[PDB]
Amino acid sequence: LTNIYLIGLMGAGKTSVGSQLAKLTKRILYDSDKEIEKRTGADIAWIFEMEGEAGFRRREREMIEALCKLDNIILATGGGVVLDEKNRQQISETGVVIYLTASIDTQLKRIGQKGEMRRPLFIKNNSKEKLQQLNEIRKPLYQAMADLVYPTDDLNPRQLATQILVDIKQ
Amino acid sequence: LTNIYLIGLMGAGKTSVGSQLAKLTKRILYDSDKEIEKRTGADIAWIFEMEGEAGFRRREREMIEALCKLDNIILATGGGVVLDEKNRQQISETGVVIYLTASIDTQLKRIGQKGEMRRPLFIKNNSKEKLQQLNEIRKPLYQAMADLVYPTDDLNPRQLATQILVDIKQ
Repeated sequence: LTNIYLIGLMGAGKTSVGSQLAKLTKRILYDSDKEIEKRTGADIAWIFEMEGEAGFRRREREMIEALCKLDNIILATGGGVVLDEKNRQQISETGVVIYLTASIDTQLKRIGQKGEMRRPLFIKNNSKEKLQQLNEIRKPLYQAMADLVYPTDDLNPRQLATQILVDIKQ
Repeated sequence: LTNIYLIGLMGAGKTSVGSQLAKLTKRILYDSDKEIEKRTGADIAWIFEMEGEAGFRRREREMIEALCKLDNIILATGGGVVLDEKNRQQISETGVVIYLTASIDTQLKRIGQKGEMRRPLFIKNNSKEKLQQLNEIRKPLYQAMADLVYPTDDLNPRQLATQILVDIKQ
């Protein structure tokens, strides 16, 4: 155990809540996406282009295997990680599982906001529908693995993260 | 000196090329955005919401100051970092400056591709125009600071990163 796993779709607040927890605890925060890019030595866009989604899922499972071995870490889990039974196995076995929820509107804010640009980017309605369809069919699975569940709309990082830390223990 | 600074707009390949360089050199790759979120203990979306762009630029400059002190690192620099004279000062003084270029089409690929989703997200034409306007007015500034310049379309990470390492020295 000892690991904290944060799960949910893109824009669920994994990075946000994940950053606050790592502050309050001096633990190292990992992001499975960034870890994959690091080991690959290329960005996610290169992976999908040269190897397709399948190529990414492969690399994703290798990294999850490796990360789950580490102890006392915190992990912002790529939304697609729980699609694989093996990943769900290692995760449920090696740490607590927190499912973070957010409205479609909260999602689009986080996803769209870039540092170099004042207003967030907006996605096409086509893409938005795709996202809401994902929300639809991945939610139940997330709920399954969820030891604990929290909304992250109107988020007060510090408040929620300490609250989360209390709900851990037990 | 000793630092490698990667600059450009979102989707310029900073993370990609940055990951390949860190592999080939066993150096630590930093991303000013992630560093900011880490110290803040919240995501960029929270910063812009509770403090606006101004609040972000403040935090951005503190982190750039701190990172520039570090030695022999690699840094994927947030697109907005070079807007501040002080940042441009510390950067040009403490390392090499690589400007990475990419077509609008290459940009939209990298920006839109999420790990958990097969096809990339597409942004609205409104947002795309905003991006091309940024490209327009930030390019010259990037070119100014650029010690070295590379395109990243049809990127062969390994090939370009070694090529970059050769062009360093001198």
